[PDB]
Amino acid sequence: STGSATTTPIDSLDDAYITPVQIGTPAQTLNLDFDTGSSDLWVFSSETTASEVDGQTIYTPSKSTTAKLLSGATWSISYGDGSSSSGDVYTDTVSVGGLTVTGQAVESAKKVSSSFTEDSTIDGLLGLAFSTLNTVSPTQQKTFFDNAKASLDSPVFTADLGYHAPGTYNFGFIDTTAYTGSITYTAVSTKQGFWEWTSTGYAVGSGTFKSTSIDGIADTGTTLLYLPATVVSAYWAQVSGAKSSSSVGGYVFPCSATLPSFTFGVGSARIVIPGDYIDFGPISTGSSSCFGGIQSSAGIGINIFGDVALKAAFVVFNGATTPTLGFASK
Repeated sequence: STGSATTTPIDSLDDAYITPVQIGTPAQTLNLDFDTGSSDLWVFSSETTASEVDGQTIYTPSKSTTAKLLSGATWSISYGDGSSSSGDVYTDTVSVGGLTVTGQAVESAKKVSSSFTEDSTIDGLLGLAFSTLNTVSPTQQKTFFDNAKASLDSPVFTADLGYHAPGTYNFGFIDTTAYTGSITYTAVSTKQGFWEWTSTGYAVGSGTFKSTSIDGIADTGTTLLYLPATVVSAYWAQVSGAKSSSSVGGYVFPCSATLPSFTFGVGSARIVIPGDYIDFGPISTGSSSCFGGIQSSAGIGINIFGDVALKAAFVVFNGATTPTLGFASK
């Protein structure tokens, strides 16, 4: 089997991407944030505290003939941004663009933190990291991909995120028309539950490529590119007036600047992030100071190849017995 669904930026800055997902019978379509950095499929629901729902579409398990409460199961998750959610669990039928999993754990939110309530465009998350990170207790549950893997033509999914434009998640096949050149595959460590890999270096604009190992995770659920402070300083040094602001929480730059590209290494191959992809706009409405899309990972404990980096590539999440990651230019 295969599936294919279009993923769309939620706003003009590509702050996140939403993909329609059909849950239950008859189908209830929710727009979920596909997140290769987490492993819970959770949704706003008829059980979510009413004051914490503000425009999201909700899953109502009582209206689904295939929903069954997973008795005694609860979930609770916290994300890198200070955000949190928790609730109970149903199993139900879940489909993504033609690909159907029966008995998928659908985690129904009873509580969500402020940042989720305040984002009316995201109805929940669909985790695509390894199932070892799933938070359901006392019986950990499998991700949508884990449940679908055996039925797929090939045990893979691909992320083709667009810059200020729609893109595609495919399950079970590699669309060889979607990228240029070849796909370079690179080893993955699953020990932390992430798609964790090692970039071979970087370049700033047309500058010299620096060969240096950068361990990090491929995370479609993180907006920006978080890299070591030395690398980030080298990048912003090329932007007149750019500076790290402790008040704002990262590197800012004059909105009038034209940003250089940033290249990262995948084995001997190179992925080029155009400068425009690194502009996240005014720090507050009407400001002439703009927020940078490359930021230091110092206060994270891990480097994160988030959407800023991944959208510059066609990315293969290969879930074979020994998982690997593939990157192609596009």
